[PDB]
Amino acid sequence: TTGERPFSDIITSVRYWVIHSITIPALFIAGWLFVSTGLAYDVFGTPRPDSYYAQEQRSIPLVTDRFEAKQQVETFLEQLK
Amino acid sequence: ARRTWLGDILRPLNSEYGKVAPGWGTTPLMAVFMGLFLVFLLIILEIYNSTLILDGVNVSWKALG
Amino acid sequence: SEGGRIPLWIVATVAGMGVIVIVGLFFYGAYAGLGSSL
Amino acid sequence: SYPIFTVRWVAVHTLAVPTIFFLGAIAAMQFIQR
Amino acid sequence: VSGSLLYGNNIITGAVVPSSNAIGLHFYPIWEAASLDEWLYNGGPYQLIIFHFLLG
Amino acid sequence: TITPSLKGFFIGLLSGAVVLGLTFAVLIAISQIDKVQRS
Amino acid sequence: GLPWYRVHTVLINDPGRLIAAHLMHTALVAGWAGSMALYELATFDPSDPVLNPMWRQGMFVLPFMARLGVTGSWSGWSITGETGIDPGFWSFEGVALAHIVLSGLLFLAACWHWVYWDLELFRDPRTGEPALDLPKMFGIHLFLAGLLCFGFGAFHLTGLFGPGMWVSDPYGLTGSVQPVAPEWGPDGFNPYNPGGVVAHHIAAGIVGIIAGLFHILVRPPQRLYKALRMGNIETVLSSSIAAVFFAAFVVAGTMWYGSATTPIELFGPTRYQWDSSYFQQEINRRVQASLASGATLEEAWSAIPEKLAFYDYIGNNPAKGGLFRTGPMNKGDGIAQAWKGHAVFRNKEGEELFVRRMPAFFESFPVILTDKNGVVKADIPFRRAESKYSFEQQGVTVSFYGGELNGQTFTDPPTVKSYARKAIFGEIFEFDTETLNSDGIFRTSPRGWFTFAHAVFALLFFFGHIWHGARTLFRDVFSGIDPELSPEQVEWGFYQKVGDVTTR
Amino acid sequence: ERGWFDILDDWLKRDRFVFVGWSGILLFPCAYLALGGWLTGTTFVTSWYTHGLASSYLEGCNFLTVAVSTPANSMGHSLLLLWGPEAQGDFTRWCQLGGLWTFIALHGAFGLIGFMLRQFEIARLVGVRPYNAIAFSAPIAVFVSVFLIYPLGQSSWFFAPSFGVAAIFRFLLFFQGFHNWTLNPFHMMGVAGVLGGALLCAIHGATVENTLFQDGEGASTFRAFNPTQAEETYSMVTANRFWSQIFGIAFSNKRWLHFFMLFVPVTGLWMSAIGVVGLALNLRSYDFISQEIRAAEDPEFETFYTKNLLLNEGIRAWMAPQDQPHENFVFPEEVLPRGNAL
Amino acid sequence: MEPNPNRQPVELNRTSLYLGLLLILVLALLFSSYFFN
Amino acid sequence: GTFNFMIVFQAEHNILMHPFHQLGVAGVFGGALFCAMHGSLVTSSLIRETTETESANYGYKFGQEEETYNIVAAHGYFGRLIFQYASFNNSRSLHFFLAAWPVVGVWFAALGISTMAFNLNGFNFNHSVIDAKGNVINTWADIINRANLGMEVMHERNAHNFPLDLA
Amino acid sequence: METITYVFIFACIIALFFFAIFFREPPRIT
Ligand code: CLA
Ligand code: CLA
Ligand code: CLA
Ligand code: CLA
Ligand code: CLA
Ligand code: CLA
Ligand SMILES: CC1=C(/C=C/C(C)=C/C=C/C(C)=C/C=C/C=C(C)/C=C/C=C(C)/C=C/C2=C(C)CCCC2(C)C)C(C)(C)CCC1
Ligand SMILES: CC1=C(/C=C/C(C)=C/C=C/C(C)=C\C=C\C=C(C)\C=C\C=C(C)\C=C\C2=C(C)CCCC2(C)C)C(C)(C)CCC1
Ligand SMILES: CC1=C(/C=C/C(C)=C/C=C/C(C)=C\C=C\C=C(C)\C=C\C=C(C)\C=C\C2=C(C)CCCC2(C)C)C(C)(C)CCC1
Ligand SMILES: [Ca+2]
Ligand SMILES: [Ca+2]
Ligand SMILES: [Cl-]
Ligand SMILES: [Fe+2]
Ligand SMILES: [Mg+2]
Repeated sequence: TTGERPFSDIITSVRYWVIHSITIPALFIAGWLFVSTGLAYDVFGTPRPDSYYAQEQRSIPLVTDRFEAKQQVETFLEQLK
Repeated sequence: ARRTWLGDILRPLNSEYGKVAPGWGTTPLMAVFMGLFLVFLLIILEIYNSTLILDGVNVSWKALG
Repeated sequence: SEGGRIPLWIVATVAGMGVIVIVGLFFYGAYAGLGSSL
Repeated sequence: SYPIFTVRWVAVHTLAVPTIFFLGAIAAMQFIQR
Repeated sequence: VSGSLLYGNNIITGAVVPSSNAIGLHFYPIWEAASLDEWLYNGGPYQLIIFHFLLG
Repeated sequence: TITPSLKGFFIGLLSGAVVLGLTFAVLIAISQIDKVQRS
Repeated sequence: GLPWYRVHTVLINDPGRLIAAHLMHTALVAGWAGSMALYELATFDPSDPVLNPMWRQGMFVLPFMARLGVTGSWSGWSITGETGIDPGFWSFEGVALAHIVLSGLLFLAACWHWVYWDLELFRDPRTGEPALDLPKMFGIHLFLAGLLCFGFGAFHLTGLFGPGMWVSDPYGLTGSVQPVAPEWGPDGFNPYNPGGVVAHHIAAGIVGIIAGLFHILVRPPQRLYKALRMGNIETVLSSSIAAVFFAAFVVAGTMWYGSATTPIELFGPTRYQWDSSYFQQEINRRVQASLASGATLEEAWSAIPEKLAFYDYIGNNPAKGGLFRTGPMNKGDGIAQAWKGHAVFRNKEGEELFVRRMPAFFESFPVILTDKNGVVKADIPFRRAESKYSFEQQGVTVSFYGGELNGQTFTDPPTVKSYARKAIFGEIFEFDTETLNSDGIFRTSPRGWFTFAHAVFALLFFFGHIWHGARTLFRDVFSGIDPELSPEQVEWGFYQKVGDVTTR
Repeated sequence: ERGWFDILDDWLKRDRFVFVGWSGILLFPCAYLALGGWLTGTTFVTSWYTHGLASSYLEGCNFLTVAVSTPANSMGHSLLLLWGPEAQGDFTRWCQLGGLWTFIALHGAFGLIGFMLRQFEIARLVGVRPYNAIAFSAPIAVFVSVFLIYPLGQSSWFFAPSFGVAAIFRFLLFFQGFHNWTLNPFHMMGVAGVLGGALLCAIHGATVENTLFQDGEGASTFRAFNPTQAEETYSMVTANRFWSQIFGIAFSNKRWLHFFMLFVPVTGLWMSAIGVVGLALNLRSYDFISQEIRAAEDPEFETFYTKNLLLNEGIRAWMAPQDQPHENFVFPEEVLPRGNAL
Repeated sequence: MEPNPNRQPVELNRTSLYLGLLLILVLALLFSSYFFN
Repeated sequence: GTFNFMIVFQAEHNILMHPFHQLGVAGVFGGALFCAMHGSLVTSSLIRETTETESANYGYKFGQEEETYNIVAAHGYFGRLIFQYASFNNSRSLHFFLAAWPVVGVWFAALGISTMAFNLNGFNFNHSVIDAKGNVINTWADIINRANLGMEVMHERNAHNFPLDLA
Repeated sequence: METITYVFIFACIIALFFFAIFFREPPRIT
């Protein structure tokens, strides 16, 4: 043994579960709201199901310039009206 | 072992086997040069890569003429 | 605080059921909403 | 008798905290409709 | 399909070619053919080889 | 002249120096606080 | 006895025979250089620098000789296409011969160091045992390397005392050996600026001199001496192998992407010049400038140099080859004889049509023609029964401007299709496929082969480095671990610090 | 000597549950960021702007189809640093441009270096020979060759494998259709080494497990072993006679057996690495010229090689327009290669 | 001349011979197709 | 011909997208990993019985009773490389794992082929992802699909008279 | 010539099998 508290002791202890019956569900709910509020989409720039294409467009918004790529993308996002 | 004229001339350049400077000696200075060299490779890399773009530095066959 | 209060076989059974539930939810989600092909 | 905050503890949580966050996120994702 | 060395294959391209689709799952031993020339045309070696192999 | 990308380069360099710096500082601190027992 | 893969280890403690072995090696490499150069001169046709330059002929060492200023033969020709030049002794032949003689002299020296291995020079005067003081050898060698680097940059490359180096226009049309002044500004780190190469060798040269003096005069720290086992020559082997694979990946990269030391007239064009249609853009620029100044279409295209059109042809793309497709590019598509001229496609309505070019990725590629806006107007169909775009339906025609076919128009679908098939490759050329029994399948250039070989060897030297670093650092345990190794040294918690007995 | 360095060394090399080491300083952040980047990307990040693909659970992908996809072809080989000239410090745009790909590839790489250094460090401290690290050189050669050298020889990071299950399958089929990669003898050696390593793993495990000495009364024989026992747990003599009579040859030397077990998969992976490096330059084993000359003159001449080339031609034409969107391929129905009916 | 003491005998046992011949022959069988091309 | 069989199989069954073949891959890749691993650790823990001018193999003599490496040291290494309880201290358990992993995996590969033999095929996520309008949003699965289509349409180019390949 | 070569190499391999089995160095317990 290397000196740290054994895992079976910790996770069979009451205190561990007092702490984690709070912290685990809290994290779970936080992830949930991260998606459900739509925040994930905004942070990562992932299209919502209605933001992949303009209404009549069938062409992929493929990035075609290395150094103006940011601008190209912004223009693509603008063209979603 | 065989001695030779040239062997006698070069003897001192190979007579200090095992000889060390005390402790860490010049290690920190070396370390500074390593940091600077790392930074240099990083610079020339990013120039070549066009991640670092410098005025008058046109990374292309069309560099001048 | 005291090690041993909540028996290890219960912790394992509950955690395991949790895993079954969450994975089960992901498999449900394969048939509904995005990625469902519908 | 035993320390609490060890290297092992940090390592465990660097993996475990985001894992639960992400599992929660994906769970939420199963209910998104086009 | 040419599978053999003498008929223009090297080690990488070469094969003993599978029996004819016309045979299907029919058992095609040498003696069911009117000739060895026929047996070879229809890929009897494949069947003889794979069955003896699998048994072995 | 300092182009936007040279500024970017400097930002990356600083970011790296910060990461490694805070890292070694913390590790040194911890090593000093938590010495091995000898003899 | 010794296992086979260890036979050379007898040299580890035999500096004289190790030196002998290095001499043999050096002799072998130099003999190779000589033999390769002679073979290349014996097969090389200097008659057409335009369409049959060295890089089409599988020349490998010839371009490196040219790169540093050897451009002529004693027989009177030059790789730039001049006649009646006297190159002096330092023709390609002179280089080869010099290398052969060097090789030989190194062989004899190898023999001397092998027989007379037991020189007092190689013995530690205090212990009488064989020993090499590697840190100081390093300093001496570093100093010499430095002097040589400096002198190379300052004298050879500047032309101050030397020929200079190969430099060219951006499109590899007018290359020659020129003196090059060092670039001391930021553009010196531009891979495409040669002056950067000169400044590099001069400055790095001085740095090598200084660091070398430093290494002659200043002993290693005890801590570094012990940590890197600097008394063990194998450590030097390990780190040297590491530096060498590093350098090899570097020359591989600059070969593949192109640089001022990897010029297209010596090694061929890059795959990327094809990717961005670099020569096509320049050709079009020149043609447009020609039309703008009042030239006819025919005149405008005839003014395009054949060499430039040849660079705009995928057969010269180094990314079109095959690993077992051996030899010169000429063995494949043939010896290029002439540009046919620019093929222009048109349909029955007279709209200009454009063939979709084959990307390097595709061994085969369909034939597709679009209008200037990329709308499909014609193709060579696979299934015909529902074809709507056949050249026959669309009455596709082709007219040639410039080259051998200048002014001609073909309207019969078979011929127009043939030229379209060739047009996917870009500009179309006449080839001699008979002389070499060319088989018609693209081969890579010396650029591709160099890049391949060096990337591979570099990658294997990564293993070499790993292996020898391990041997250096684990010398104590390479016949096996301590038979008296205590289980407590490996049982958890017994020591607070792994492997440290003083921490029970 | 007892300065801060040696004290730091002391703490770093403490015998704890998860060893850290000097190697840990490189390994752990880099491995953590690599893994984290992969999970983050696979959960939340699109490939719409780089590939015209969905690639996250958020978009409806599953574990099999999610990926962190390569950057757009137009990015070339940009390191694509967050603070680089493309993204200009904007994390969202950086995500949308595929910055996470280069993030994962490069941190992955420094991470593997950290792992191998770790193997070395621990080997030195424990007093074993560092063959585990040496064997680990093979995974690295594969990673470096496939994820770095390969795309660097091509047009851009775009054509590297994307970090995703399905993305990886696509990468395999691409290599078939374009490189005819199965035909490459370096790949064939890779295969032989993988299948050979698995064979040796299975056959040695089964052989040890079936020549055990009876060292306990239990019918479950696992307890009848003690880590510290001097004696061999299985009969080498019996194993040898068995295989000698069954297969014709057999091991008689355990040290050789195990070195061979090191040698085979490692050498295989390394060979494969060499082949893929070749593919970086399209220097393929695509064809046999003799085959082509014969088939071109003789339309009755057919081999499995020619059949596979037809397959290859199909893959290339049918997958290319969507797989390589930057080329703006439009292949009319009539040009698509097809056999009868299908 | 006074003999060199660094000399070592060299060995290849039979098992090693068989292994080497196997390696070389099978490699040749593999690559031969490509050499003939 | 083997490669042919493989390519056509991918076309007709999407074997790559079949979990049993993926299990086959974890199996053979894993088998190799563990083979190299075991090889390396055992080689790493050979007891010094030889000199540097001779092969370490001569340190083991055929049929000797004593083990030729130190498993406690091996375990000491590998247990620190990952963490203690992720390492085998039991040679019988370790070798059983070595037997079982590739064998079970390859059983699954074999069963993959054996079940795709009856046309229960790989996962089909073609057009699984759809936007708000109903536009198809390609995934990597769909690019795979395009490759499969190429394979499908070109193979046995003269064998089909009818539009579907039903066997 | 190709065919001759391939078959030659193969035959060399089978003969090698033969020698490797029946004419191996015998394993001896020390
Ligand atoms: C030691 C562990 C480690 C390592 C090896 C890396 C390595 C890498 N990371 Mg980093 N990363 C790490 C930890 C690490 N990371 C951590 C913990 C985080 C969380 C904050 C990140 C977050 C991160 C991000 C967000 C990103 C990276 C990226 C990068 C890459 C480029 C970094 C660079 O350009 O720095 C340059 C700086 C140095 C090399 C330091 C030089 C130090 C010298 C010796 C001292 C000189 C500095 C001097 C004092 C400054 C004076 C300047 C003055 C003149 C103005 C690189 C592959 C990028 C990437 O991968 O993009 C694809 C990227 O976007 N990393
Ligand atoms: C005696 C002097 C001499 C001269 C004048 C030449 C000249 C010539 N030889 Mg060379 N050659 C020589 C000796 C010489 N050789 C010897 C002794 C050998 C045997 C090893 C060879 C083997 C050789 C071969 C195999 C080949 C040549 C070739 C050539 C020609 C092109 C050279 C070139 O491309 O170099 C390139 C050299 C470098 C790029 C040197 C790199 C230096 C590294 C990076 C140094 C790193 C270590 C250093 C200590 C780092 C610190 C530096 C410090 C300053 C900071 C050229 C005509 C080529 C030729 O075309 O064949 C016909 C060719 O292929 N030579
Ligand atoms: C840096 C090394 C190098 C490079 C880049 C070149 C490049 C060039 N050579 Mg030169 N050549 C070289 C070294 C090199 N050569 C050497 C050392 C020799 C002396 C033998 C020659 C002799 C030579 C001749 C005689 C000729 C060339 C020609 C040419 C060109 C044709 C290339 C060719 O067809 O490749 C073919 C490459 C291959 C088929 C790849 C070989 C791969 C091997 C067989 C792999 C071996 C695998 C191994 C056994 C596996 C072990 C596994 C084990 C560890 C388990 C080409 C430009 C030709 C040319 O056109 O010149 C005018 C020409 O005729 N070369
Ligand atoms: C300058 C580079 C260099 C040097 C000086 C050495 C030197 C040494 N290494 Mg080597 N090594 C290197 C690079 C280098 N290595 C690299 C890059 C690798 C990775 C591929 C290795 C891998 C390696 C291993 C795995 C081993 C060594 C060992 C040895 C030692 C004995 C060599 C011997 O007896 O072989 C005798 C060799 C033969 C009798 C025939 C070899 C035939 C080769 C495989 C094929 C033909 C090669 C061809 C002639 C060379 C062309 C030149 C090439 C550069 C293109 C020796 C001290 C051995 C050792 O440590 O023993 C204690 C050992 O086990 N090395
Ligand atoms: C898998 C990779 C790997 C591994 C396992 C080793 C392992 C070994 N090497 Mg190293 N080595 C490597 C790669 C590797 N090397 C590379 C790529 C080089 C460059 C030439 C070297 C150069 C080298 C030398 C010169 C020496 C060693 C030595 C050694 C040994 C001692 C350990 C040490 O020195 O580490 C060295 C430390 C590292 C490899 C870690 C470097 C981490 C860097 C600094 C992070 C940089 C971050 C970067 C700036 C971010 C920007 C990225 C950019 C793309 C944007 C050991 C056997 C020594 C030896 O053999 O002694 C007997 C020795 O003298 N190695
Ligand atoms: C018998 C069938 C067969 C076999 C045995 C193989 C086996 C091989 N093929 Mg494959 N291949 C096949 C058929 C087959 N192939 C077919 C039919 C095709 C279609 C043409 C391909 C196409 C193909 C390609 C295109 C490639 C391969 C590759 C390889 C090799 C993969 C080696 C590997 O482990 O890399 C796995 C990766 C590594 C070892 C890198 C390091 C990995 C690190 C250590 C991972 C660390 C993970 C970390 C702990 C976190 C995990 C997090 C978790 C959440 C995931 C190997 C030789 C590759 C190869 O050749 O590489 C050189 C490759 O590029 N093959
Ligand atoms: C990138 C980013 C970075 C970093 C970040 C990070 C670091 C994060 C982390 C995070 C992570 C770390 C993630 C999480 C996770 C996991 C998940 C995502 C979930 C899961 C699980 C599972 C699902 C399981 C299941 C299965 C299997 C697998 C096993 C067993 C069986 C079963 C069925 C159970 C930063 C920010 C700096 C900046 C830039 C960006
Ligand atoms: C511990 C273990 C763990 C976990 C496990 C688990 C989590 C599992 C489970 C399960 C569970 C979760 C429990 C159970 C079972 C159930 C049953 C079996 C019952 C019975 C029922 C019936 C029989 C009845 C029916 C009837 C009729 C029929 C109709 C109507 C009415 C009724 C309903 C009544 C693990 C593995 C991780 C590890 C190891 C150990
Ligand atoms: C002695 C004497 C003499 C003579 C010298 C001579 C007669 C010359 C030589 C030398 C020689 C004339 C020889 C040589 C060189 C060559 C070699 C050394 C090469 C090698 C090759 C290699 C090594 C490669 C390998 C390869 C293969 C084959 C295939 C592919 C892959 C590779 C690349 C790997 C004199 C008068 C000077 C005077 C002094 C002394
Ligand atoms: Ca809706
Ligand atoms: Ca002919
Ligand atoms: Cl087929
Ligand atoms: Fe074993
Ligand atoms: Mg769903």
